[PDB]
Amino acid sequence: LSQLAAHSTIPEPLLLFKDNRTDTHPLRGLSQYGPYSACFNLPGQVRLAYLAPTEHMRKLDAIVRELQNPATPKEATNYYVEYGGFEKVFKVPLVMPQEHLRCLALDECHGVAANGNGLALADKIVQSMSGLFRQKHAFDVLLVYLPASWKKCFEYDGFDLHDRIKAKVAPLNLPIQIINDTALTRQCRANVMWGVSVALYAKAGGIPWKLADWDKDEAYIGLSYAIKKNAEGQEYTTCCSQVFDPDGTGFEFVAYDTREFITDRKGNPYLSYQEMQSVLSKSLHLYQSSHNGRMPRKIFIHKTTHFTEDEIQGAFDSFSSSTEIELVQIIQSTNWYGLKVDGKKGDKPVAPASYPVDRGLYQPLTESECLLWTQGSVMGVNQQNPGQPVFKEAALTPLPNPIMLRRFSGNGGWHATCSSILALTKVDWNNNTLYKKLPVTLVYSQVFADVVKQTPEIVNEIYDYRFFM
Amino acid sequence: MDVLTDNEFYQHYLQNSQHMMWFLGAGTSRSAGLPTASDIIWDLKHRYYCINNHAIKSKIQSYMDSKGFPLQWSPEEYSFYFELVFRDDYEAQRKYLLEALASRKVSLNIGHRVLAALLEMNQTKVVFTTNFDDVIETAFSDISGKHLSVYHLEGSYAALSALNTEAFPIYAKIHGDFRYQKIKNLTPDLQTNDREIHKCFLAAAIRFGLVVSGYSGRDENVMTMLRAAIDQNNAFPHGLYWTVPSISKSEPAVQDLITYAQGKGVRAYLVETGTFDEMLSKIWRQVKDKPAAIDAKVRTARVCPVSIPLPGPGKSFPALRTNALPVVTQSIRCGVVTLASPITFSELKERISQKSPKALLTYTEKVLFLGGEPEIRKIFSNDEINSIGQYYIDEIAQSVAASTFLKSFVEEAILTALLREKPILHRVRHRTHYAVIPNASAKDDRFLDLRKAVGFKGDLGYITGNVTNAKELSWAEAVSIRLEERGGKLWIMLKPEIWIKPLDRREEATDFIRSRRRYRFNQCSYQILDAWIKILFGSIGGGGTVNISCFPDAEFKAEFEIGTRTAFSLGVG
RNA sequence: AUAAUGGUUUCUUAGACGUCGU
DNA sequence: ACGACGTCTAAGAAACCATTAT
Ligand SMILES: NC(=O)c1ccc[n+]([C@@H]2O[C@H](COP(=O)([O-])OP(=O)(O)OC[C@H]3O[C@@H](n4cnc5c(N)ncnc54)[C@H](O)[C@@H]3O)[C@@H](O)[C@H]2O)c1
Repeated sequence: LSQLAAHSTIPEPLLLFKDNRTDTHPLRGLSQYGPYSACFNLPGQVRLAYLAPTEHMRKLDAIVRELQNPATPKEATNYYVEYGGFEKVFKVPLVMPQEHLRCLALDECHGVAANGNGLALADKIVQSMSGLFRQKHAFDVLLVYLPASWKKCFEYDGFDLHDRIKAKVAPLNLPIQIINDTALTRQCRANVMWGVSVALYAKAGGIPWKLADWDKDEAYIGLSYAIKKNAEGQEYTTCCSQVFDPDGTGFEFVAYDTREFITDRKGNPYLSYQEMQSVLSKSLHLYQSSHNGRMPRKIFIHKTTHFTEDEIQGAFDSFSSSTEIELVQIIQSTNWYGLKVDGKKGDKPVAPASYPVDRGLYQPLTESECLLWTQGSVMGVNQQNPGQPVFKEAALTPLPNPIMLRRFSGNGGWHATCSSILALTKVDWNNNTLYKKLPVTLVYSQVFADVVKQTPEIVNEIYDYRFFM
Repeated sequence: MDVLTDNEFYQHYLQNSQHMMWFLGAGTSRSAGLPTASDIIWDLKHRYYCINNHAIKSKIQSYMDSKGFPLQWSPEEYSFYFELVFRDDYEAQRKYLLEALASRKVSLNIGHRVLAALLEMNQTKVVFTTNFDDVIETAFSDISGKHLSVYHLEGSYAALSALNTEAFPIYAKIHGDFRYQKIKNLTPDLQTNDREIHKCFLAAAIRFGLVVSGYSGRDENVMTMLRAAIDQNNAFPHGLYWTVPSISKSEPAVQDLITYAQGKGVRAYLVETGTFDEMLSKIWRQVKDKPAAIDAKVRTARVCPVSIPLPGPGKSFPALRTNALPVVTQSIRCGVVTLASPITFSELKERISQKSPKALLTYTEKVLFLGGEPEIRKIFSNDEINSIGQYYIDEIAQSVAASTFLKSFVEEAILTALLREKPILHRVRHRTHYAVIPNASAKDDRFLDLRKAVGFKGDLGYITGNVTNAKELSWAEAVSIRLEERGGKLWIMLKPEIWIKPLDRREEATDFIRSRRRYRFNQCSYQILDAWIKILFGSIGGGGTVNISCFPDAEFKAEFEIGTRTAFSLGVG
């Protein structure tokens, strides 16, 4: 026949805010209740400093003046709520820079604008930013403006200016927010305000929200790769890993380099038994060191490629003999898309539904394969209409697309896997929309790999969350 | 400055491993589930502060710093915080320390099993430690089936004699500086037993070489014993190796001990091998004469293949309609042309492109074809061919899943059968197949429903035309057809699309395509898919199946029984 | 790079078969 | 056994355009 067993829907995850109030809408929850960190006052204040040319300094200042005043959404008004100002949503004042926190690079900016400089631009920028190396207790986050002329240096077949600046700034322990010409445009101010205020609060040291279903004994790890493309006849590959909690914080990650990087120059994104074992052992060590030596009872590992013979055994030989391990591969491209059909209502026969399939639907296909949506109709978050769904990608695709899960290990059911992935989708503080296509584990592994790729040396160290977000 | 490398402390242990002693610590047990000293320190400090979040570590640490507590990571916090939290309550202290270091998780890891295995065979003789748990004993008992000889402060009086009678393996649990109370307040001559056990360590270290893993230097009696052992002549003839997870947090006390050992003259290095499990696994990799039984217990065996049973049909009605059509056919007959000399796929493709045959061909261990004998006799001269037979393909699902060439061959046989005897076009782009609508014949009734699906507000639409800002381009409505094997079944995936006439000139009509498909929401897409399915398979939705034939008037044809109803599912309960 | 992710063009990787020579 | 290059399919990273939620 053509009956595809039976599908199930994962209910939309709830988020946790100040005083343990729950809401599925992040911006609405932040507006009504406030950030999660406000309960114990984790960030005392958010102090900013500027780093941009004077002829482009004023406009940067302008954006700060826009971050402490209300705004109204002109686009996507079905989801976005009214912005109330920084000391109305996050309960913490946004402190302007003083006279000594207005650094400049005047003679060094327009020259590289008129030139096509690469690495020297980045190291000169970092040197200019090094003048305040002592008085680092004067601000929390820096706002840096790369002009529309620096676009030529921005990147050319390889080297990336933003990635390399972030890489050189991470050891200096200071978060950075880069403002381009796009943030000062788009005719929808509320979008930019909601996207920058949350990022600044997170980079200051706060936790804007959290997952409500946090009372489980689980942990989550992600693995992703990136092509290095050195100017030669070869092609390097780099990988990274992270650890997350059921509440979804995961503030650290291990930046380990696969084996001896002297005469290896790996050509495919597949770790050997020893390399996978080393990475997972170091990840477990970091998780234990961050949680007072507590070992999770169950581990989820997500990867973009399949698990080879060596990788599964290396994963099983990194944890205890009584910890349940579930290895999942996530495939972004699929031949299925699926449509929603409403049932027979009052004097109304079955017919195709107006809005698309629900977000948390999952369909079993094979004894080891499943289709998860993570994209589609969402109920209860519409602002104007009270009972109309919201499809967030309506301006790009008429219909949502699912993902595939291959589940190389484990013995449990699909519900736990799909619930964990759907919950992990909703905790990206760099993203100002409702959710993402992929869980935060894969996203963060990809971004960490992209940053680590642009580095001449090994860098076997453990870095921080906010330094790359 | 004399610090060995990770790889340099792997050939030395490979060469001489019998003259090696170990001094374990709390960190080596951390991966077994038992928290180390620092984890208890943060617990007691948080308990003094009164499931609580670990995100307020910095504030409580600063409040500690304000009062004037000794220091962070200083070798004084253990006893101080234990006394502060538990006052003089000895029984409560024992109850606490017996609950967080109990056989709770006490689950073995790879390093503990490797160490137990190395204790089984005569590779490592004596192992010292400061722990008072049963991780090593449990691992040894599991791997061997026997019981280890453990000497501790419960009437051993045999360690030094054991070294002389060579009663290996010898596991000596030592009290240290803080096990349940301080070492000072043990009146009943228990300090003399500790002194005897320590005195055994001097003779133990005279002959062997030391490898210290998972130790931080917290204790004072342990450090005094190590210094006294160093003071002995030619102590540690094979050298001393202190392995740490990272040099950046390398315990200035440990650094001072290494400096002293170097100054007095000792092959002492501060080695960095990462974690305990990592180092033990890497050591286990280069081991000779491994018994078959031991290797099964040490490394985790093959894990069973994953199998999650599929649920049954559902009953809720917010239904889900997919785009995949089932294929019921599972047995077809093709042709085989035995050749005098073997050829390659590239040569076959070139010969196919030479003269256009009314047949399909592919190359495996034998060349397979579908069509007519005169066609292949045109593509292949009579001199080279010897005999022409048949090749059965049973259970096409498994053959397609296993072999890749058969996938493409059956896909092309199916699409040739589908598009045969119909006005629909046939186009290929990046190996994907399309069913574009002809511009000349895009007015008859067979496409009328499709027009109704692409209109607006009930008005009719256009299924062919020309791009707006282009006086040479043209566009039509198409659909991509793929064949996918999943779960042992064959599906045909259909996806509506828009085709641009000059294939190399498709980037000049991207905006037109995006504008054309912008409001093609759930209902419009449903109607478009229904119209396309009706166009391709003739019979409207609800029909059971239709048989399609490829090369019907040929010796080696292809009959298929594709199903018209698309796969769907209902909700549980 | 406030963001979301859809297209287009190239580039690889993995697996599976084949021929030759070694 | 095993080194070269062909063939096929499946899947993804890089880099550049585009528009903003019935
Ligand atoms: N399992 C036990 O018996 C236990 C438990 C807690 C405390 N203690 C007490 O602690 C006291 C001092 O012992 P200690 O110096 O070992 O305490 P410690 O906590 O200071 O030792 C930790 C050291 O091991 C390292 N380490 C941590 N995790 C590791 C890993 N996964 N692999 C390898 N190394 C790792 C750490 O960096 C550190 O140098 C003992 O007297 C002992 O009585 C014992």
